[PDB]
Amino acid sequence: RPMDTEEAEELVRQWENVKAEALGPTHQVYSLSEVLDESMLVQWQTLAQTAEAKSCYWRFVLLHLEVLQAHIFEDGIAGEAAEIEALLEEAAELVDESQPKNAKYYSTYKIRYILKKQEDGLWKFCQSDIQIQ
Amino acid sequence: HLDVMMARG
Repeated sequence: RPMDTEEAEELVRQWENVKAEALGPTHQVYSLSEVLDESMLVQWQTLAQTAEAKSCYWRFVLLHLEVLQAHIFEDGIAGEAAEIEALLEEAAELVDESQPKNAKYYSTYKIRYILKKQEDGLWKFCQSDIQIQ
Repeated sequence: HLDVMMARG
């Protein structure tokens, strides 16, 4: 069955805020563990540590976020999982100082997230797959 | 090295 559209929106925007914080200048790598687990957590966690190691950071402007589809699979006492398909329109700037100019992008892309509810009532993003447009 | 597009997701 379908998940509430605003609840998927709030999950994806907390993820996007945490991504901005972890990849940002303050380098809140710990905060990734609030929203991510498993392979997605490992990937973004190594990206955050690499960025902080090379003294680069990221600035974001999230122009549009829209939940295209959202489903929840309450698989009994084994836990629950969910799948969210969202279209992101976002601009970003990598502040690196070993180059004369900072690299920027503006991208509209679809992304599917697979999340799993932990046994504490909280949701955590576990896997993701982009299709860029 | 790092590329700016690594932060989409």
